[PDB]
Amino acid sequence: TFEHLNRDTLRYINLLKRLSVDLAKQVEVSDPSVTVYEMDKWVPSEKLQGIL
Amino acid sequence: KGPKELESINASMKSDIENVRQEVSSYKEKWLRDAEIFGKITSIFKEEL
Repeated sequence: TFEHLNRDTLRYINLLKRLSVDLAKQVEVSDPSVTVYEMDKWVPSEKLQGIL
Repeated sequence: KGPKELESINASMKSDIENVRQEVSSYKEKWLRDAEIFGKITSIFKEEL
């Protein structure tokens, strides 16, 4: 039983970061004073975050 | 496109209609403002014309 619980907590670790399918980003802006955009702080919509 | 961009495109056109309609009738008034004072000698000059 411990030899099964140890193997299923390594594939849980190997599923949160390593293979980890994510979203494809569309950039929306509203203020006209930004002019630079780094693609790290793109967060999804408020209605999609509540569903996910 | 994206709906948050199309909301900013469609609302920008609606404000532009509120700008061009207002600024046309500013020229429609001043061309009639020129018309009421042009006929002080020209209509009499039309009788000379």
